[PDB]
Amino acid sequence: DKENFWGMAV
Amino acid sequence: ELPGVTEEALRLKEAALEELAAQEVTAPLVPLAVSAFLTSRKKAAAAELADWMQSPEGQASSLESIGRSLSRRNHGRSRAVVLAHDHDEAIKGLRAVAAGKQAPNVFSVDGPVTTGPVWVLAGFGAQHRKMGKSLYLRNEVFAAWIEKVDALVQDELGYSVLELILDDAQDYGIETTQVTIFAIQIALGELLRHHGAKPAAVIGQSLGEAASAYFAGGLSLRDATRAICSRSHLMGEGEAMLFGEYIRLMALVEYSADEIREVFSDFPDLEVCVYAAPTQTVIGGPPEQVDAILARAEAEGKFARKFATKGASHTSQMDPLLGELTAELQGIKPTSPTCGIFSTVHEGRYIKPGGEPIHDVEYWKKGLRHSVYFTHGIRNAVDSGHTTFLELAPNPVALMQVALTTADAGLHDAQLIPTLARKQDEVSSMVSTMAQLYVYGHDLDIRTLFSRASGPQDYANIPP
Ligand SMILES: *C(=O)CCCCCCCCCCCCCCC
Repeated sequence: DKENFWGMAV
Repeated sequence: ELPGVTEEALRLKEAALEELAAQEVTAPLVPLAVSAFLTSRKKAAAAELADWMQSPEGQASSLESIGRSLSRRNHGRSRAVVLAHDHDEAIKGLRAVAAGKQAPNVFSVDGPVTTGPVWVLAGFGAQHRKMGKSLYLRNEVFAAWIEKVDALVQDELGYSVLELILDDAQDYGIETTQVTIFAIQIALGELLRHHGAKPAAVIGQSLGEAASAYFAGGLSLRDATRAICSRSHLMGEGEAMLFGEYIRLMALVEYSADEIREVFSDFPDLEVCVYAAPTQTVIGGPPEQVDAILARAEAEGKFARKFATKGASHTSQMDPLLGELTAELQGIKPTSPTCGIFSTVHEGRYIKPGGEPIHDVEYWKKGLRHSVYFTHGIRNAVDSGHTTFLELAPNPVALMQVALTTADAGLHDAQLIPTLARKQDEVSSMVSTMAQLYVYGHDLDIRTLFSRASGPQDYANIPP
């Protein structure tokens, strides 16, 4: 999981 | 009364401000709320606002003034927020809202989420050297709550947590990891509360349990600070004296409780520290057995990783500390919770707002000694309609565990809201967090994301 620059669990 | 901010903290503060004042200014992240009773009306407002933002008049108006005006609108059923640094981002964003299309800086929803948020207080393995520093320096409300915990911890333990936060040269240890995360957890929650947010329920994990008890109205700020201070110092001192045959490691391994039942019959001294996800467990025990389970995972294709500690929280090892923990906590006044609690200490069961106090001396002892039923608590939350999980943490490592449980439980579209993360601007992160909370319709006065206007220039002529 990569939680990105806007708070999103990608 | 309480100790002030130490002279050293002030010294480090002055120098940090010096450094900050000299970096190249980064343009702030501005939330743009767009709202209406129906989604089609929302999408057309979006499109309108975009058009106007493309016009010279719109191009002459600050993002902050567009935001403040947008924020003063009436906020209805169907919501969207575009998170932007500049006009172009903003327009690209609003187009997507209008086109019903997905984007990382966009959130858009047909109506409110029907149940309140679960606040996740974890911490275990989330610390990093600079945690909380930038938000401390840049946010007066956050700063204030950090300084209050700093004062109370100085009283409890005789050192300044704020010093650690401010000093790039210091890293964190068994003891200081815990009390510093705690300060940050307290200050984040209260920052959020300051902007209108409230938890519908809390769930704690290991060291986070003290913060969760405070936000659940289960203990006073002082008594919750006691709980975290008593435990972290006992634990640090105990683990510092550990060498060779007394050492016990902790590792995360990709086995379920059920696989672990079978696996453990090869490793008679392993114990479960944290049931993290349906498929992930933190185990503890002798290095040679920890090393052996790790290599058996590796050989089966499963993930595993060691934690940096000579001591195993959540095992029988912790037995010698319990005597002193008991004694250090005499006087703490457990209170009736003001919100729901999924207690991972008590096997993941739910305690109701208004319920019987749970946070007595023995709860702290049980929590330190025994397994943390995190995944079970999360499943219990999901099974009762909760879909929003917001993590208060320097880094959102538990939320990723939460995600594995929600999915396993069939909830494939939960609202998983982080706060701070390492290598992300901390002010931005909180804006993002509060924007998410707005979109899903949970409590959050979005007007408070803007300073009171000083003149007409602080508003924008956005379309009606
Ligand atoms: C949740 O409680 C653990 C978070 C804290 C991170 C550090 C790991 C704690 C382990 C300490 C145990 C050592 C005590 C030994 C007593 C003899």
